[PDB]
Amino acid sequence: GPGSGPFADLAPGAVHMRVKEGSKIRNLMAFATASMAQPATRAIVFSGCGRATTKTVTCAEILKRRLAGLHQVTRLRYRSVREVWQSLSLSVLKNVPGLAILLSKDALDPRQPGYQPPNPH
Amino acid sequence: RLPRRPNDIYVNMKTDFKAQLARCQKLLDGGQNACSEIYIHGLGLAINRAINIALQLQAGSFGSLQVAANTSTVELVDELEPEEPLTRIRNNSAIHIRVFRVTPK
Repeated sequence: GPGSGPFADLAPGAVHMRVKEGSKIRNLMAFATASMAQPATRAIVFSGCGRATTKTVTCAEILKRRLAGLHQVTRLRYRSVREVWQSLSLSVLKNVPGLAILLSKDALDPRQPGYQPPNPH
Repeated sequence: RLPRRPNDIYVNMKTDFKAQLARCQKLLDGGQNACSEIYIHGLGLAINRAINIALQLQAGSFGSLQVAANTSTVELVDELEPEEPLTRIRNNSAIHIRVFRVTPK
């Protein structure tokens, strides 16, 4: 509906987890680690914006500690937020910073923007 | 462990955005002593600000700046009571964004 996900160009078969303010890390990570424990899952994406941007990064960082050897790409972006105003109705849009992070078991092009190699155990 | 070049800026989330952008921009413009690149670091809740600074520098550059991000986890240490000693230890997510001059298109 909303198009293909982030990283459809690099890893279309990756599971995409949207991280929101309401999301619970230990629960979100439980699913992510279980997913990535399987051999059929080669990669995963975490994305979020605004009040969940920091949490999105934390989720990625936790998985890199639970599974060493993952290749990473981080992509920066903006996402819209609707504000209704009547102060000195009226729908007004503004951009909020965000990001999407790909983590994969398989090698990624190391020269592309946002690439980060696996950490040494 | 983290780098502390004149290139490396750990952005304060509390300051005015417009002025902060203008300081970063001045680093890239010079007076000369222009930086061909800077590194913008955001810790914890300052991650969105680092991103916003980088993307706005990119947008106002007429195709002459590009940005690229990496992430890490940073350990912050501080004392609560002197020495036996009681030390607070916090792990924070962080973003590290290279902002660099390129040849447009």
